[PDB]
Amino acid sequence: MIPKPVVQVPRSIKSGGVTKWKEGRGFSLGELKEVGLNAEQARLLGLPVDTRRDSVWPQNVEALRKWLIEVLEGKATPPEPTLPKVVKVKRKRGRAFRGLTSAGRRSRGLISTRFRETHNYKFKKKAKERRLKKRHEATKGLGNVLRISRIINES
Amino acid sequence: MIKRFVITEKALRLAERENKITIIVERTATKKQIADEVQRLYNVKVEKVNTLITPRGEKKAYVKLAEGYSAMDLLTKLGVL
Amino acid sequence: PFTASAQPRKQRLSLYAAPLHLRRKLLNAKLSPELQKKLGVKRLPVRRGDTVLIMRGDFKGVTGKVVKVDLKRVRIFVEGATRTNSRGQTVYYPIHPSKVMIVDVDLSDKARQKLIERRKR
Amino acid sequence: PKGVYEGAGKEHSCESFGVGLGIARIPRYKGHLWPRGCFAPNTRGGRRAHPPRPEKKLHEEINWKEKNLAIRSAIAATAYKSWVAARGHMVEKVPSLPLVVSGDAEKIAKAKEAKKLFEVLGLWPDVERAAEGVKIRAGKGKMRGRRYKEPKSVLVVVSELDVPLIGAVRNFPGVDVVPVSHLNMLVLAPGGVPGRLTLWTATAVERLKGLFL
Amino acid sequence: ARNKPLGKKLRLAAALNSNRNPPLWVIAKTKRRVTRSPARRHWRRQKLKA
Amino acid sequence: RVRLIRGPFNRRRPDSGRRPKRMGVYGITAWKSWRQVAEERAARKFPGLEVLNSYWVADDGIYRYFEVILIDCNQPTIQRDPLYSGICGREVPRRRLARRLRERQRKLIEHLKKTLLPKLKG
RNA sequence: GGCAGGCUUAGAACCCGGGAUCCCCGAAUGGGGCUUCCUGCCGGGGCCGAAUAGGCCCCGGCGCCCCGUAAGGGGCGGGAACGCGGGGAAAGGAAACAUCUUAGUACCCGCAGGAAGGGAAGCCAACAGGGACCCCCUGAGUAGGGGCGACCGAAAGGGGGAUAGCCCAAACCAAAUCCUCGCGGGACAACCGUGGGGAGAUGUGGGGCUUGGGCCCGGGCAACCGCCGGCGGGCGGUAGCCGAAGUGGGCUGGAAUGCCCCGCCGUAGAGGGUGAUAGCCCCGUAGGCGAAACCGCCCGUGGCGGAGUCCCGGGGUCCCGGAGUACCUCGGCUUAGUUUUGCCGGGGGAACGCGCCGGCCACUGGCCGGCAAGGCUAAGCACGUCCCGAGUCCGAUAGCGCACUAGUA
RNA sequence: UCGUUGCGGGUCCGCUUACCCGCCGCAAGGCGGGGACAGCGGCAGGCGGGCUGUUCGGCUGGGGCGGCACA
Ligand SMILES: [Mg+2]
Ligand SMILES: [Mg+2]
Ligand SMILES: [Mg+2]
Ligand SMILES: [Mg+2]
Ligand SMILES: [Mg+2]
Ligand SMILES: [Mg+2]
Ligand SMILES: [Mg+2]
Ligand SMILES: [Mg+2]
Ligand SMILES: [Mg+2]
Ligand SMILES: [Mg+2]
Ligand SMILES: [Mg+2]
Ligand SMILES: [Mg+2]
Ligand SMILES: [Mg+2]
Ligand SMILES: [Mg+2]
Ligand SMILES: [Mg+2]
Ligand SMILES: [Mg+2]
Ligand SMILES: [Mg+2]
Ligand SMILES: [Mg+2]
Ligand SMILES: [Mg+2]
Ligand SMILES: [Mg+2]
Ligand SMILES: [Mg+2]
Ligand SMILES: [Mg+2]
Ligand SMILES: [Mg+2]
Ligand SMILES: [Mg+2]
Ligand SMILES: [Mg+2]
Ligand SMILES: [Mg+2]
Ligand SMILES: [Mg+2]
Repeated sequence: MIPKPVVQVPRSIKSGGVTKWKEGRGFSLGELKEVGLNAEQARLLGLPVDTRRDSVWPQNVEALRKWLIEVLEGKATPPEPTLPKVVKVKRKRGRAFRGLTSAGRRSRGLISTRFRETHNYKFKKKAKERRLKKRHEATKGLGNVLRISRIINES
Repeated sequence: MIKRFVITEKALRLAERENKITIIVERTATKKQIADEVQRLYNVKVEKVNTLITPRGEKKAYVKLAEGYSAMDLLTKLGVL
Repeated sequence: PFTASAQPRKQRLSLYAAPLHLRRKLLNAKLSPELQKKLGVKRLPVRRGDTVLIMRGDFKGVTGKVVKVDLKRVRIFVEGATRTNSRGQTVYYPIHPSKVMIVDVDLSDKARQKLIERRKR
Repeated sequence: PKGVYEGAGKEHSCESFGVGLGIARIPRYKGHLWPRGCFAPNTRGGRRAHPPRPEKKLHEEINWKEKNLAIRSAIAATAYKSWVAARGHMVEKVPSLPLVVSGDAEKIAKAKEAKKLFEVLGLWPDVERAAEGVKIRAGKGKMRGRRYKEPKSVLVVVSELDVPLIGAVRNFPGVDVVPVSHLNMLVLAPGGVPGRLTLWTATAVERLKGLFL
Repeated sequence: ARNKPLGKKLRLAAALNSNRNPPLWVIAKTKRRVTRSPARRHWRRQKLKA
Repeated sequence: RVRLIRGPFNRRRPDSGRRPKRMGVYGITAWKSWRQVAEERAARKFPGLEVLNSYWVADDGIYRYFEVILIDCNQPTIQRDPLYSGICGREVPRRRLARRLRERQRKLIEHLKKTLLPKLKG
């Protein structure tokens, strides 16, 4: 069984000191250096590698050492390498007309802010929510109805 | 190019009296094409070609043969009579 | 190839709109036990020139030679299952192939022996 | 989920022509068919007023603990002769309820052998009841694929999936066969009524002690 | 009109060809089920928009 | 080189009924920039070519000048360019990448069996 | 569902795959088009004719804008819905109404794909740490916006689906490069040799991509990175083939599948047909087998190229690191973004790694996090013309407007 | 008023190449006049029913005028 990296959930000020663990994106470069591989070797072996992470967790190191020992002793089959196996690039037609050049990206706001925070994204998201009648868009005026009802029932 | 022959009363009278054959041909055929087609297919000499387009959308040609060939005889030869 | 859907509308649509090469399968009829022991097959498509025994209807028990097969209606005309119209002409009753049993096989067609060997295999 | 066409009865070019024409003020056809009524639920060809909506909630959710408690209650109901008879099973010939057979019965792989086992254990009369009580139901279900209404006869419980007894007994009329971990109310109480004629294997009875609890 | 264009004349010829009820043998073949044709018309009543 | 007129876009005064917020003209501009407008105009002039980028060059009182770079994706000299392949398309058969990656992985395990297993176990 | 005459056992009909034909208009493209038809020039051919004149007819070429040295190539139109960019209301609500909402909606213009868009930290956090992106559940109608009214309304974080990382420019070298064509070799390829032409010092190519690099030195291959899709094999799709057991005795009946009695199969009692209600009459079902041809996917193998570009160790403090950009101001649209969202227009307008950017008003100091203004990227997510399946759906005034020679008259 | 707006000489005078206007010319360019004004874009103030959206309360011996018996 290929191990999965364990990382700390970030301890927010709201939490007040309660900390928990989660599945990380990949093993750190320090953790991999602890066992004697770089990012290329680890990805060839099929491990998930997160070159961005700075932390080094001993549980991650122990799991890596154990699984690598099974792999080198032949009692385990590594998965396929964690590298791109396909290269599909489509011909681009009308990039200027669809606003995919640099000027179009700047006008759409992707240079300055995130895609989720751009205005076209907000428009599409609210349109989809209103069409499907999703979480908050199933009722219009839900907040005001809640406010008045809370006032009446908690007076 | 020739679709068929017209063997009506008017066509038979024209054949017997004026040495004319009446044919139904393609709507795009010209007088030159009709005359050459008649001469090639039947080996007669064409005197002149009059053409019209019927109200049912077909081109009808009155082919007057030269004065050595019989329209009635040619009709009997082809057996469309 | 005849629908595998369990819905009666799809079943009836497939049966009614089946092309001719599929409607040939609806002419299958049980062979007699003697023909089964002779040929090694249990069913064969009814063919003109076969002799069949009518197992149901007014003409039950009548054996005759199949004079005509209609693939479109999936019907067969059997000699003896006849009647007279108002003008005196004799007409055949259209019999479904599933209501007859084949007692004689018309095997003069080379393709029919191939079908027989395929079913006996 | 069931529904109608969302635009059904509503895509005609129609309009109310007001009062003064001596006719009722419902919407009517605009064109050559002018005085013909249109779009109202009381008009021929008009929209259906309150049709079924595909977003309607048909599922009645149940708490997991409540569902398991009901399953335990139904299993307890199978052990009584009175409940099974009240449901409508023939249990005169059965030696004892709760009815349990040895674990060797799971190796039977043929319908004839399974029928012999049912005959020797006294469940064949109930299977006969189902087979003779199949009927063509009244109404429009015949056109929609519900032509035959068949009774329930015997629920067979095996220890695990892929035992040959499942394929041996699954062709009997009204007989349901499930592994013990796949027990559910649909087989335990058909019609919403408790007490089903159940044949438990011994290994299934052992396996039951750690399930639905 | 006395003076016609050929396209309009050909469309009129198509209407003239199509204007006819189904044949009696077709009626007998269909067992009196096919009696009328949608292309049947009268010159004074139904007008082609040629 | 594309020359165009600067200023806000030609906003139209509505000729039908509007609420007062929707009747303004002056100061209302388009969400497109003149650079993207110039790119689209050059793309119209050169049909079938693809716009790669563009850059401002100069201004006068009335006009703004841009330079638009366009590529012909049907040219063999453009198809194989590592940058222009992102615009003109590029495919790699999966058998090539999968085979090479599998061979690399096999050789890496074989090497690590010698060079890393004793250090790992000790 | 008629009357004839034919085709077919020399193998038809029918089904599947591959071809041939394919009128005129139509992006329509030689030019016109108030009639889906008419007509021009050039080249070849035919006919009338005494003729080689003249005339008529047939066939082929001749649209605009572009790329390319040329040869040659590209765009145009369509598609039920979905996708991307732009322009952009009112009715209604607010119990009047203008800010507001409705709504960045209806609708319009433009542009793609089988999905699109997004995507690889000038990030988020808060001194503890996450670690590209999209989509789903939640955070949450919380923060916040708002005649603080109606009403509008996140994000971080957590749980999942899925998983993937790279390149261009520059530093340094300086034509070592690429395209095309002829010939010879080379799985029909890539590529190799050779010769001509085109691009290219206004820089082809090498190198480089945060685990920054260049530069210098040392050691080692498990080097690294690319090009072609030939050969073999497997699987699946586009027709099909096989597949158990009563047509038993009597009754009623025009006719039984019904009733009484008696047998049988069941991995098959899903369902339909047959002269009334059929597990065993038939099609089918459980289950199994299958393609000359075309198509798709996986596996093994095979041919070739590069400037060592790969890995490890040390040195450095020299070089490179994206502009009307960042930023300021005015007007406007938008946004939860509020002295604080994004963008467009007018005006002003940086620095350079000893630098620059961010950490909910501005500045200062500390601390923390990063490297904008260049390009790409599978998977996981939308839709329904179409194909398959299902149904506590309707059952001819119902259900789609259309169960039918309905988008028809 | 900001920009377009440049070149000289002492806020003013001059110049032309900008820019504008007309003539000739297929075009290339030439001629003449004006000239950093004008025109043009942004911002700001004034006039502005030319055009867009709205509001023109209630009680009431029917509505209106009146009154406020509207606090
Ligand atoms: Mg809301
Ligand atoms: Mg004439
Ligand atoms: Mg309806
Ligand atoms: Mg309910
Ligand atoms: Mg009824
Ligand atoms: Mg009239
Ligand atoms: Mg309004
Ligand atoms: Mg044309
Ligand atoms: Mg298009
Ligand atoms: Mg509404
Ligand atoms: Mg209102
Ligand atoms: Mg109003
Ligand atoms: Mg995609
Ligand atoms: Mg994409
Ligand atoms: Mg909104
Ligand atoms: Mg270079
Ligand atoms: Mg069969
Ligand atoms: Mg059978
Ligand atoms: Mg940078
Ligand atoms: Mg009725
Ligand atoms: Mg109807
Ligand atoms: Mg001025
Ligand atoms: Mg001004
Ligand atoms: Mg007014
Ligand atoms: Mg008022
Ligand atoms: Mg009043
Ligand atoms: Mg008053």
